[PDB]
Amino acid sequence: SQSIIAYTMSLGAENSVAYSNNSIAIPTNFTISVTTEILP
Amino acid sequence: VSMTKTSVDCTMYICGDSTECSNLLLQYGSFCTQLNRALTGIAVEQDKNTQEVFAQVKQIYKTPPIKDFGGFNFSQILPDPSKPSKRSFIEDLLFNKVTLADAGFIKQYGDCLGDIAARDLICAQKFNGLTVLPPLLTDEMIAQYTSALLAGTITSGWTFGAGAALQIPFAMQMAYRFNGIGVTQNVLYENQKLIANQFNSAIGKIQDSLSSTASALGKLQDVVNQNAQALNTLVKQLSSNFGAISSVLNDILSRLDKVEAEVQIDRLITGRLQSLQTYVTQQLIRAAEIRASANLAATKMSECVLGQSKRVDFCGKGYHLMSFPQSAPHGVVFLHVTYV
Amino acid sequence: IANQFNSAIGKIQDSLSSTASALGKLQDVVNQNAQALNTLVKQLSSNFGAISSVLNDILSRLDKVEAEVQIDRLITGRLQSLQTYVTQQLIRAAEIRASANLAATKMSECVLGQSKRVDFCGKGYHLMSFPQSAPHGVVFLHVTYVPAQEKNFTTAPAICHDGKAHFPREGVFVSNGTHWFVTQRNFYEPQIITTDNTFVSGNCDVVIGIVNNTVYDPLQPELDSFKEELDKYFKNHTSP
Amino acid sequence: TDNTFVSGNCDVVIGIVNNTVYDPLQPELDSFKEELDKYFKNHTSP
Ligand SMILES: *[C@@H]1O[C@H](CO)[C@@H](O[C@@H]2O[C@H](CO)[C@@H](O[C@H]3O[C@H](CO)[C@@H](O)[C@H](O)[C@@H]3O)[C@H](O)[C@H]2NC(C)=O)[C@H](O)[C@H]1NC(C)=O
Ligand SMILES: *[C@@H]1O[C@H](CO)[C@@H](O[C@@H]2O[C@H](CO)[C@@H](O[C@H]3O[C@H](CO)[C@@H](O)[C@H](O)[C@@H]3O)[C@H](O)[C@H]2NC(C)=O)[C@H](O)[C@H]1NC(C)=O
Ligand SMILES: *[C@@H]1O[C@H](CO)[C@@H](O[C@@H]2O[C@H](CO)[C@@H](O[C@H]3O[C@H](CO)[C@@H](O)[C@H](O)[C@@H]3O)[C@H](O)[C@H]2NC(C)=O)[C@H](O)[C@H]1NC(C)=O
Ligand SMILES: *[C@@H]1O[C@H](CO)[C@@H](O)[C@H](O)[C@H]1NC(C)=O
Ligand SMILES: *[C@@H]1O[C@H](CO)[C@@H](O)[C@H](O)[C@H]1NC(C)=O
Ligand SMILES: *[C@@H]1O[C@H](CO)[C@@H](O)[C@H](O)[C@H]1NC(C)=O
Ligand SMILES: *[C@@H]1O[C@H](CO)[C@@H](O)[C@H](O)[C@H]1NC(C)=O
Repeated sequence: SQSIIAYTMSLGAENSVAYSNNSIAIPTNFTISVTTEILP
Repeated sequence: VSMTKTSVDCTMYICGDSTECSNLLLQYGSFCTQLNRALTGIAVEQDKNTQEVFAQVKQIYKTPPIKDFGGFNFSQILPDPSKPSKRSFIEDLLFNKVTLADAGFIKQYGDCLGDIAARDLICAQKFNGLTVLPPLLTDEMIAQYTSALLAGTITSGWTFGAGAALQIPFAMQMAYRFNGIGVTQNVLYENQKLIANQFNSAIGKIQDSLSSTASALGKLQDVVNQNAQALNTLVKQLSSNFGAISSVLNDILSRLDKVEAEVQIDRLITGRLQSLQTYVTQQLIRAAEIRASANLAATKMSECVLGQSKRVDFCGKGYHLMSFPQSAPHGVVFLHVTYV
Repeated sequence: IANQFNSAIGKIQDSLSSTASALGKLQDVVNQNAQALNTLVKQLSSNFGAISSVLNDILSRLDKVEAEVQIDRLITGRLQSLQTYVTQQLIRAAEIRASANLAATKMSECVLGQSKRVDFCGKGYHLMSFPQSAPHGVVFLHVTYVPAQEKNFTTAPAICHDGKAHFPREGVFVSNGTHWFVTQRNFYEPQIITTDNTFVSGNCDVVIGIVNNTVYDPLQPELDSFKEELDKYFKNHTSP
Repeated sequence: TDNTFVSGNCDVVIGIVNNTVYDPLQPELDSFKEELDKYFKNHTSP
């Protein structure tokens, strides 16, 4: 039931930022993220 | 950020419509391939360069329907949905200044034969196995990534780079910026109508400049000119005799038997193959100049657009507040905003 | 923060144990250099128009007059094969140099320092990085603070208390919907709006969007309790 | 005293100059001295 599909690529998930002239979002907690980067 | 992807069929460039020549080119072996690998490595890298620069957000941010940015008028650098591609007013100016050649987007004999056979260099290129390939991201997809970077910047400041986009009022974002350059945030709010009018007036001069002076995109048109001059030099080199009785591969085979023709044809293979190695070397060397420029553009996207930069003169002359990316043909344009 | 770092390093071991393609940038360098040395060997098979690819099969068959015509074909094609290899290797050496100068810059700025450059040491705010060696490369483990659980607050650019506009020294003003606080601009820790949290500049007419609140003075109850000390000494001294 | 910080005596700094540094606590206690002293003046009367 597999086949080769062809499609227009998605650039990313679409998202409206909740902007207003008097509203701010502030983080109540954080994640410490460790990420690998590899260079020749 | 990128240059025209080219695939050259060296079997058709060298031995155009001859099996006799093709059977002689096999005596050089890997030469026909190693050139296709080199040009494929360059072509694959143009999509990489374009993703390293523009695909710096995995979410496509969009602007609110209400435009209360505290008096700052981004309407010349935000999208225009009235258009068949969602580019901004300043991006449509940038796309008019650079005149692309053969974007890869389909040929169908009626656009090359007859009338459009004669006044055409792209036709003379394609008929000799030289082909220009399309970029993976269209000029609409680059404008969507640019719209996401710009909508993230105005609605969310630096925070959309370091995590989820956190909203902040635009004059509250500009206060943080002012603190970043060592000017106290009260200097923004006590002058906010002046600072907005100065930004709106300074963006007016970007439109007027790009409408007025022809040479503004000289860095990008000179990339299109170099790649087109190279494809034209590679076509003109089919005219060289290299010491053969003719430049035309068929006029040899029209006149000589298999003993005499191999002496003339090996001259044309020798010179043609040297012409491709010269082209592919010069293109491998140019691809490194474009890579170095794309890695700079990716660094200015990260540090000027997704941030605020304490690096001196990295985002124009002055103290950096913020930057707005704009797409251009094979390039990126940054509108750097600076306190002077 | 320690448990999050220890858990995030656990995912580095698990990732490198689980997925095959993680070092694709370094294996692709080894693959390019091996493919080039193999192409340079296979090019010894090319005749270049000579009676054989094998240099000895010419000299096995031809005298010094005929052999020089065949041998100069093989010299011409072989020498062109090396100039192609050495050109492609000089061009690749500049790609590796450019990557090594980036790796030396990330060693200096991410490992020997802490970087204010955005997204130079992974996505998030840079804390520190740890270098790790790999075959023909370096691997950086970049440690980053990423803000995670945001809440929406109402906010203001300034406070009006005394005909005077107050701005945060460090931080931003936020409202829970009924009360106003200062907080730091990277982590929600609310504090009462005092004269220590804020600085004054100008009257309340010039700031667009300013709001009314009451700014606490840390010296005021410290002198008001000194007024109730003063006034009770006066009350007791009425009695004699 | 809120705009500035102190360090050392006035002999070591090349090019230093004389001025008067306002103390934001001083008139806030001097007006508390005139509050104190008027409570003393009124309490002379009974
Ligand atoms: C932000 O800047 C925008 C461009 O400067 C500006 O849009 C401009 O607004 C004026 C007035 O609405 C338009 O003027 C034209 O309006 C109609 C067009 O059919 C005609 O009847 C008029 O004679 C006149 O030509 C501009 O055309 C319009 N420009 C663009 C490119 O949209 C915004 O108003 C500014 N934003 C704010 C909040 O002021
Ligand atoms: C800092 O520089 C500002 C300009 O970069 C300046 O704003 C300018 O103020 C002048 C008046 O001082 C305005 O001049 C116009 O004023 C009215 C019309 O509005 C006319 O009577 C005048 O003949 C003249 O046309 C400028 O238009 C105005 N420019 C802007 C962009 O606002 C500030 O006042 C300066 N601030 C300080 C403290 O020096
Ligand atoms: C916004 O934040 C405010 C500050 O945290 C909060 O007000 C606080 O609410 C608690 C009760 O939930 C009060 O605690 C006192 O409550 C009574 C008062 O008589 C006493 O019996 C208790 O022992 C205790 O002292 C805080 O005093 C109060 N803070 C202030 C300055 O009023 C609001 O409720 C928050 N609003 C929202 C919508 O979340
Ligand atoms: C904020 O926007 C609202 C409309 O949504 C408007 O009524 C109000 O005056 C604005 N306030 C400021 C300070 O811009
Ligand atoms: C009031 O003053 C008397 C001295 O005359 C002292 O003994 C007494 O402890 C004082 N009481 C208070 C409450 O100050
Ligand atoms: C500054 O220069 C003047 C001469 O122009 C000199 O008399 C004076 O002592 C100098 N002051 C300091 C603090 O160097
Ligand atoms: C002085 O004290 C009396 C109480 O004996 C009070 O009625 C009056 O208002 C006070 N006046 C002043 C000026 O403190």
